[PDB]
Amino acid sequence: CKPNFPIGQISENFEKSKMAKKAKLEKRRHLRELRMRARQTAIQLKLNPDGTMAIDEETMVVDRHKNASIENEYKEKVDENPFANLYNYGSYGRGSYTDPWTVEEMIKFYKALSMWGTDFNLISQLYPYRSRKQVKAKFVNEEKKRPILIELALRSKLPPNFDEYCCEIKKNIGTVADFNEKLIELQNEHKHHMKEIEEAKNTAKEEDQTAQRLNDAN
Amino acid sequence: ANVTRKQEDARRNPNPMSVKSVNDPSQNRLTGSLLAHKVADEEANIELTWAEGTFEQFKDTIVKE
Repeated sequence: CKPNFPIGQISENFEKSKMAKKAKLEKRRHLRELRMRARQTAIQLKLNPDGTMAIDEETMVVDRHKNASIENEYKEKVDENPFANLYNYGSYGRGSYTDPWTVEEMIKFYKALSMWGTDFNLISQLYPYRSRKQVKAKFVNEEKKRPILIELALRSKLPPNFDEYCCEIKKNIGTVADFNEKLIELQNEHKHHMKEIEEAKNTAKEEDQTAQRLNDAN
Repeated sequence: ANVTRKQEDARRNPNPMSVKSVNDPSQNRLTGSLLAHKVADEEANIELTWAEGTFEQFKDTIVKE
């Protein structure tokens, strides 16, 4: 009769303890559903025969709750069992579980670590929905387990096997534009629009000076 | 007779902007008795063609059991 799970007597009111444990199986499971698919009201009026072109009393003001009411109505209605909202030390905290890395992504990583020295800025976009923090945690990870390939990444300071020319442009095909000076020309447009604004502002400053002098003499 | 008298008040004494607001759940609006007087002064007039017939109303009732 081990200390792990003997069924041994009356055990009253465990049907909600059982099913909420069974219901947590799917709450963790549909997190795995979403990860794999991630990879891939003016004023109104009226025509009254008595009073033509009359304004109505009710639409003068807005309720601000009826548009919130319909938003609430197509929401899920759940009956709370006190065992669902269980909290532990791992609650209301940072972080998540990173997807364990693949051999497909290794050849996208070590070649990026062979060409560049260690440049986490552009690796972060290469892995489209991965973040800056855990690729740095992978960098410290691969020192400990494979201590010899980070040496080979350091030692190779030359053009590698020249297959990366597509991988040069595989990064450069997303939104093809000369960013070295296309960033300049719309920034020039940004200050051009501002150069309108002071002209629209300072001519509005001088119209104040002519009117406030006119009623002084009046 | 006091409508023209009220009209002539501000003509001898002439001495002198409709933007939305929000219904607040700590404020109330007029309803019930006084709201029914606001709706009973402005509605359609009907000038009735007053007649005195009623034998059409009589025999239509007689022929029905």
